[PDB]
Amino acid sequence: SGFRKMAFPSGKVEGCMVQVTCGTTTLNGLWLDDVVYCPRHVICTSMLNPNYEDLLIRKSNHNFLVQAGNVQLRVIGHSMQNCVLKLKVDTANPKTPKYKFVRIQPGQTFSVLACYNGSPSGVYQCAMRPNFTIKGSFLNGSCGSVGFNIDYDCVSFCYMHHMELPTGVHAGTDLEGNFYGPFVDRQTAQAAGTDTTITVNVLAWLYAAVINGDRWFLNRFTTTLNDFNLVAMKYNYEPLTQDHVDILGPLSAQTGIAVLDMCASLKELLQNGMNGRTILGSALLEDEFTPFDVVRQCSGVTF
Amino acid sequence: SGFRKMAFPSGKVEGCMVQVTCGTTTLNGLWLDDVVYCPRHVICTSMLNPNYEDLLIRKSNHNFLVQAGNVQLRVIGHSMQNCVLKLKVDTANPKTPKYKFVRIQPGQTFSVLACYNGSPSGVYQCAMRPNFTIKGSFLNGSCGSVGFNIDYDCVSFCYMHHMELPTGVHAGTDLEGNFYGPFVDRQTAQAAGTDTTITVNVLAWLYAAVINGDRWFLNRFTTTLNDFNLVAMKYNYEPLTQDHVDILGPLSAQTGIAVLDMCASLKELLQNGMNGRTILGSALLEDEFTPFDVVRQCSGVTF
Ligand SMILES: *[C@](O)(C(=O)NCc1ccccc1)[C@H](C[C@@H]1CCNC1=O)NC(=O)[C@H](CC1CC1)n1cccc(NC(=O)OC(C)(C)C)c1=O
Ligand SMILES: *[C@](O)(C(=O)NCc1ccccc1)[C@H](C[C@@H]1CCNC1=O)NC(=O)[C@H](CC1CC1)n1cccc(NC(=O)OC(C)(C)C)c1=O
Repeated sequence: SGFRKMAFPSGKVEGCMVQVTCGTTTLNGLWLDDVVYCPRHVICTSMLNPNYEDLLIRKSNHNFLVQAGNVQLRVIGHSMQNCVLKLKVDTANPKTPKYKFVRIQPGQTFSVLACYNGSPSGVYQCAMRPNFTIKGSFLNGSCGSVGFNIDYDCVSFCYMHHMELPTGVHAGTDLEGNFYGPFVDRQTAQAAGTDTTITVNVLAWLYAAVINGDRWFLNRFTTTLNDFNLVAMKYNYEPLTQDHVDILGPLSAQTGIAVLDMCASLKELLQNGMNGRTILGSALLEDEFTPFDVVRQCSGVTF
Repeated sequence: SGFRKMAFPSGKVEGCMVQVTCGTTTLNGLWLDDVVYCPRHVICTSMLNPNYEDLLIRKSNHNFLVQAGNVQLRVIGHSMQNCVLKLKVDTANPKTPKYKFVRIQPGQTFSVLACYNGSPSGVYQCAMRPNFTIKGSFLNGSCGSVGFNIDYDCVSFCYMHHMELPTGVHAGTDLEGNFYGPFVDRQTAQAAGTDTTITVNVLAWLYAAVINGDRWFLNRFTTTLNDFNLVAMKYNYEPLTQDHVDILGPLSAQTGIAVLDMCASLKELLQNGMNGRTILGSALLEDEFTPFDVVRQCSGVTF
């Protein structure tokens, strides 16, 4: 038993991490087969309004210093993939895992391997927020650090780090170089929109608390999907859908507590607070665990 | 910027993890050079009051099934090291990192690589509590999962998992097989003692909040080490020492806030609560970040 914010084991990703330098700019790259992926802004030098097309036409293969430990990698081709650069190199990464590029949805979680100069510093879990930001831990040099999920032996890469927004939250792309959210890889006035609480996740985490013997917030009441959503909206909670109710099925079954019964507990925590009590060691309602995360950790699925 | 519960990259440990079976009992082992370490209780079968000396005398090398992926490992020697078993095997782990066995102190943090059947499931950070338990996430089969720190390229192994106590907290040994706390690898009446809050860690985390621009709890007041400890004791907080004050030095310098000034903020949070506000996204005072953890993550030290 017990319930922790758990990241995927990072080894498979650590073996893909390289350093990419243009001029005085160093950041991280991801080396899979004979390609290195990094943020295209590695090629910026002065950048309120740069033209990346121009900047990339003016680069040559030999301008890109790529380092895998010591072993320098020779770049033999380059191309822009939206906001990512694909650096074709002369050698296929022998440590390349089974992998795929997947875009995630707001509410889904992934592990981040925070890297500096191609070197892994640490691993943590976060969620894609409803406003397409992530609440990460990123300093100067973390650009190109990636977010990922693991299923069996297969790494699903879902995020590459690009920037910090004024509120201290983070924005990036999928590995096809397409931004999550209305953000651009330029210095502009851009700010995170208003964020909401991921309702289905809070419900998953209340199920986790029950599976772990934290039961104090449970009540005999049930509510309707509509009367619940009436209260949720009031507190800046995402609407809950029949699809969400269906996804919470396995946890409903494991605990024998109907989803709409748990929604009655959530409505009451939203109206009355926790009255100086905690749930799974937290004094606030946690929303960065998906239904899958709770099943994975309360069942002991390995990779 | 940002501040997250960050684990060490786990790759170096993932390559050491093996499966160990005696009879119907399977758990995890740690394979370094030509030795596999696991909990000695792998040899129990019926165990209110077993004699392990007897149990081990009656085992043979061929009774121990050791599996590194598929590749079965041939056991050519065995011996008991306190509550750990050392299984001498015919082949040195080619993935053996630079490593050492270090015992940690209550208040210190480490990463856990939770494993099932020799396979890594996930990685999270926790602290050795003042009562020598850890608040982990462990199910049937997690025994032999290890706790570790990384410095440069060197893995300091500090914990091996053995059991869950009645309150849903976890107990284990160092890698020399010596228990943390007054616990034994038998079924008995044993329970965690009363736990305390790790004061020096709460202060480190308030420094982290300041470095991240969370400043609302700061005040113009200072307090004495003695008048602080008078309030702390009242709230089940560990006493703070001049050594603790000296360890918080670098964070004092970085923020220009004297330790005893921060203690005035902590005294006020203890007497008045947070008044429905949060610090680094928490509604309670966090005590599982060491001064080192805050410097490591607010400076971007890699491994
Ligand atoms: C990324 O470029 C990076 O890590 N680059 C390598 C590097 C940078 C600086 C010094 C040495 C090496 C960073 C990652 C950032 C740094 C701070 N935290 C992060 O997550 N990304 C940027 O600096 C990013 C590049 C833009 C997308 C093309 N960028 C540029 C300019 C401004 C900001 N942010 C900003 O102004 O935020 C506030 C909070 C307002 C200070 C930015 O992220
Ligand atoms: C460990 O032995 C293990 O993982 N063994 C392999 C295995 C066990 C069961 C089924 C298949 C394979 C476990 C780890 C435990 C399991 C649950 N959470 C954990 O952290 N350790 C034990 O089971 C431990 C062995 C004792 C030290 C020699 N043990 C034995 C008996 C009782 C308990 N705990 C217990 O009763 O806790 C409560 C909360 C009271 C149920 C125990 O941990």
